[PDB]
Amino acid sequence: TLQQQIIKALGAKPQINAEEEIRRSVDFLKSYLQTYPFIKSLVLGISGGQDSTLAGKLCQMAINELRLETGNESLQFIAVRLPYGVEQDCQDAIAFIQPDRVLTVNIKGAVLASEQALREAGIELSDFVRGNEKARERMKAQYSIAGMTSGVVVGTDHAAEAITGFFTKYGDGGTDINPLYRLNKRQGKQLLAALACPEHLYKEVALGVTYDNIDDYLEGKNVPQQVARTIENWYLKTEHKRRPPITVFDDFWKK
Repeated sequence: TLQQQIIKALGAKPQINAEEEIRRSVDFLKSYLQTYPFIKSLVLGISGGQDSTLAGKLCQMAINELRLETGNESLQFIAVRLPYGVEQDCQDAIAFIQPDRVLTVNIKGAVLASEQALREAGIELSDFVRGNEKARERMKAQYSIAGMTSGVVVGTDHAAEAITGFFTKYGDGGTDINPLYRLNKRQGKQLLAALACPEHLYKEVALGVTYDNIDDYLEGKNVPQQVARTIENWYLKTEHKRRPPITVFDDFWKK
């Protein structure tokens, strides 16, 4: 069936062991850095939300352990705040993560400059498109930081996000390594609880579809048709976001 097909493609499980999933993610990160010693830092955008908070914590843990185990003092996790102009959640998240370094980059300036250039070309942007322009400017900022700190960009993509395709292509979807991929929303909360994360930091979507509906679907449970049909529509429509650029050899988009 289609639902069973999505589950397999995203690697989602009905239930997970928090401790085990924390470990899988941390060792994954550690193993990656050890395989490429020229990499010295992990860069992640901090928004104050559940996903980046969990990802941030896992990154700092990987760096902390590597330092102790290898004595390499130059490794560092860099948390980046990317406000649009102008935040207690961010502050609380940072306090919980305790990153080696925090950078704040205001993207408003760049976005307005891009729009002015477009305006002079005769194109006025809509709020919808502007939202994507922001996500992409944040992607540029993180890659520029990574470019100057021998780092890789860490993403927060996970099962409950990948299924709906609700992320900007080459925006927040533009990353190097995604330690959360396979987990649904509630399972993310589970890991945060096991890490003793402040509660208010992790405790819907659209068209009357809630994360619970999405997670239930991802966990292999039965959900109302109207819900399951909407979820499956989003999936099929956003397949191009989960794949490399289309070439004459692809067929997933045919018919």
